[PDB]
Formats: sequence, structure tokens, C-alpha cells
Amino acid sequence: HMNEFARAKRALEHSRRINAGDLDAIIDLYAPDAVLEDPVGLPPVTGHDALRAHYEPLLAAHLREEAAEPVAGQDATHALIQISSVMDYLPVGPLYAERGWLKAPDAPGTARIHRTAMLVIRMDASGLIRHLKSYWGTSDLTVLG
Repeated sequence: HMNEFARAKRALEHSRRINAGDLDAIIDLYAPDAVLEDPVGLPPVTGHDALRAHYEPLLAAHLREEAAEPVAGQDATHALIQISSVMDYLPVGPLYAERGWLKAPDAPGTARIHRTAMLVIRMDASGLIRHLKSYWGTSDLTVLG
């Protein structure tokens, strides 16, 4: 069903829809009970409702992603891909700064956050995402400006 080539392109399609900014087109890639961990280590996010509330503040920050070449593997359900992200410091930045993940900038209205992350995406035979794990921490976060 979802072979090596299709699994790789579906990973890049996800990052493409993130850049497009249309929430409904993003949620359409997820199964109704899909689990998101962003980042791994914090409580997971389950369901389309919760996925919408997770992405809305990021889209409002004009999140843009530069995807690397994905890895498909032999398993017929997974795809791994490295993502380099940039977004407005507001509105999520203060949440990160209050956790100690970055230092607050002198001009939050104009500052920007860069991030590098590793995605582990598990899809079903239909191609919908059932589980997405994003790995990143303090050392992968940088405040610009």
C-alpha cells in the first residue's frame, strides 16, 4: 500500500501543508485518533480537536519549515525526516521562555525562533498519520533578533 516512495512523499506533503497555513488541510493528514508528541517528553496530544488547538498558535506565528530528505526504511509504515523551522517569537515563545528553553528577547514583536527537530511519523495503510513523534530540546532552539 504505502511503499517506500509513497511514505517519503507523504512526509514531505506534511511539511508542505504546514507551510501552506491551511489548518483543515493539515488535519486531513491525521487519523481521527492520531497521537502527537511535540516534543517527546511532554504529554501527548490526541484527537483532531487537540491537534487543531496545537497548530493554531504555530500557524499564527507563520511557522515555515525546511524539510530534509526523508528516510523510509523497510517497515512499510514509518517515515523519518529532519525539519528546520522558523516562526515568530509570539505567541508561543513566552511559553518556551517561561520553561527555560530559551532566553526572552529584547523585542518579542520582531524576534524569531529557529528550531531543528527529528520527526518519526507512523502512518496506517491508508496513509493517514497515526502517530507523530517530534524530537527536540533546549539545545535545538535558537532565538533570532
